[PDB]
Amino acid sequence: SLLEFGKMILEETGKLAIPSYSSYGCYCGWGGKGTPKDATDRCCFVHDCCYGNLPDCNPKSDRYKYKRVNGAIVCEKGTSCENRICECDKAAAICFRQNLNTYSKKYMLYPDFLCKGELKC
Ligand SMILES: O=C(O)Cc1ccccc1Nc1c(Cl)cccc1Cl
Repeated sequence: SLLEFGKMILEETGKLAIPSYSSYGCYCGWGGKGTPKDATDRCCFVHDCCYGNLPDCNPKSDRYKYKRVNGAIVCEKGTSCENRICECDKAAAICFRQNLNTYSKKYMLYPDFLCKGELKC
């Protein structure tokens, strides 16, 4: 659930989901359209796509359980949705951590009209 994802984000990046990644680029936080502005934005695009593979699940609200083995993220067994949701978020966190070096504040609160074009998952 959104509640777990943000905590995962924070642990991973030292940054707070809101407002650091809640309105970043064209896909972080609301997704929809356009060309991902950068690596961080790309993580969100993939992440939206990931959630997209689970039409019959509820990513924002279904809670899952996970643990850290030394500093690794390990999703604990739950319902199938729960397991695939977790794998989706885990990927996004690692991705964020992997591009923190190019995170740019000029993409915070990015305006909608500056996101043109569809991109397929
Ligand atoms: O992919 C992301 O960076 C995050 C993301 C994607 C889809 C929907 C919500 C969020 N984030 C989000 C979070 Cl992480 C907390 C509170 C409110 C919102 Cl809208």
